[PDB]
Amino acid sequence: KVFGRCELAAAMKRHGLDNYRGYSLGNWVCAAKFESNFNTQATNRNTDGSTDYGILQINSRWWCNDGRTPGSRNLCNIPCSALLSSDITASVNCAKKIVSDGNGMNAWVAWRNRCKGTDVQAWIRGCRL
Repeated sequence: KVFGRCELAAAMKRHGLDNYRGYSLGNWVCAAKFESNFNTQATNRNTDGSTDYGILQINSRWWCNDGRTPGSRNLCNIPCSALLSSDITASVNCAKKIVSDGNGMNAWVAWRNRCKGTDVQAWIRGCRL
């Protein structure tokens, strides 16, 4: 499923991400934008041979099990394929574990390089939340 900007903002707000650990909603919407262009089905292979999955490109090196990433963990305790559902619940749950892991949203290189230090609240502008 490909979300609208405000459609994703509102689902992410419903699921508790607005200001989770101090990261306003616009941060999460900006991350989704540059990770997956709002597409729950997005997949991309990393150089180390892990793969990233879903709306927030959550990676199989640490967070989920894809059955093919040697020397990896599954700290979110889920199949990576669960991150590709039109229901964003598992993505959201697993991102709350990720963003509490000590590096915050810096865990997402794309947030660090694309969203960090920008006017991220522009990503929820005009949205009914």
